[PDB]
Amino acid sequence: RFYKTLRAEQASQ
Amino acid sequence: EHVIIQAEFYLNPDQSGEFMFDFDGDEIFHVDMAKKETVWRLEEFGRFASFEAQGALANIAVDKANLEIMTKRSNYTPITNVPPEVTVLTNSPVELREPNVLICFIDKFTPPVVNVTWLRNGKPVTTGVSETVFLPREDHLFRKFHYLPFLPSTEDVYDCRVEHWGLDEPLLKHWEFD
Amino acid sequence: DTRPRFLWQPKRECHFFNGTERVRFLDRYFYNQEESVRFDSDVGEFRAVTELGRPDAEYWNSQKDILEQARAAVDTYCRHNYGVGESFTVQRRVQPKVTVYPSKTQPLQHHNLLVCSVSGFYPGSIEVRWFLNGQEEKAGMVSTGLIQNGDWTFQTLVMLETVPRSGEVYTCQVEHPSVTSPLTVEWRA
Ligand SMILES: *[C@@H]1O[C@H](CO)[C@@H](O)[C@H](O)[C@H]1NC(C)=O
Ligand SMILES: *[C@@H]1O[C@H](CO)[C@@H](O)[C@H](O)[C@H]1NC(C)=O
Repeated sequence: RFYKTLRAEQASQ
Repeated sequence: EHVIIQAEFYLNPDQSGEFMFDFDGDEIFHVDMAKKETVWRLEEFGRFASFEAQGALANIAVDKANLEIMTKRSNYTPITNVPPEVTVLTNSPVELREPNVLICFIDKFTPPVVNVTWLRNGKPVTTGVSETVFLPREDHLFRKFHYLPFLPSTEDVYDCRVEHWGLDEPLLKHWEFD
Repeated sequence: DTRPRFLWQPKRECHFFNGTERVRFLDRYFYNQEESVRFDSDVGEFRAVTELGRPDAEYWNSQKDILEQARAAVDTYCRHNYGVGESFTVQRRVQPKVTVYPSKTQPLQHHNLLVCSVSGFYPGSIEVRWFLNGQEEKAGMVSTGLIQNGDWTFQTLVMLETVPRSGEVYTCQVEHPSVTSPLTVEWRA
């Protein structure tokens, strides 16, 4: 029953 | 055929940031940055599902850092202001002295910053009013809804006043019983 | 406030076809409303949309961990989240409230417009037809189109441009997923 977050990634550099 | 969108944003110099989930143009939930709580669009959603607000706050921190990188990389190229189009409607056909809701639909605008004020006979309405967060669009502009429940009468006129940096003067959209 | 603004818009999209049979994931990034870089599940790696996104596409594609997480999203993120909210999103069916009332094009003449108000329904998929004495009236129809109220309800007003003559029976027929056969509301002059 938990909504999953698409984890944000850092840009370069 | 359905679409689920996890829409986020970070805006400078305002330091404004939002995180939300969209299902076919409708908001499932959003996370308030002032607090650390998952705000469900409808009460029932929170009873059938759950979300860890911490994930949203962590993503907003990454978006902020990414915006800094992007601002520098673009050699400080600013956003072009796209002014909104405003529509005032009622959630159902209006019946005299039978409660209804006034909807102020703010659409097709960027950046996601707007000052929205309901006016009853030219006077601001501070209580009873509710609003949505900045909702996504296919063209990557923003949508927003402002709500005002009311008792329809022939003596009370309403106006939704919207202010945006893309507008020369505030936009006023009218509603009266006919 | 005349100060310049800078906006970063990540959009993580999950597109569904035949339930969860075919699922497509897109991780898109917009800088000042302009798409710079994107991951599309049909491609399998990051691609630059503008020259601004080229460093990110190359950097994210060089990391096997980032690529594997994005390639797994259709199952671990898309299909998962679809199942979490299915009962109150995909399964959501809210009946329309159908009302028929006469109105006027301009306040200088008698009732020359018949309004069919179709409100508070979910989902947005709807068909509204006007009938006069069992025959479909195609010409003279003006609608507001589909209106999203923002509270998981939709509304529409389908108006017929007609001068009602006594004895005429007009029917507004509504078709929506919430009801098995069509809905009908009659109006007599
Ligand atoms: C500054 O960044 C822009 C990208 O928006 C690029 O076109 C331009 O060449 C850069 N200027 C310099 C001096 O490198
Ligand atoms: C809203 O009002 C405040 C105070 O008057 C002002 O500083 C701000 O710039 C306004 N925002 C917009 C979008 O007009």
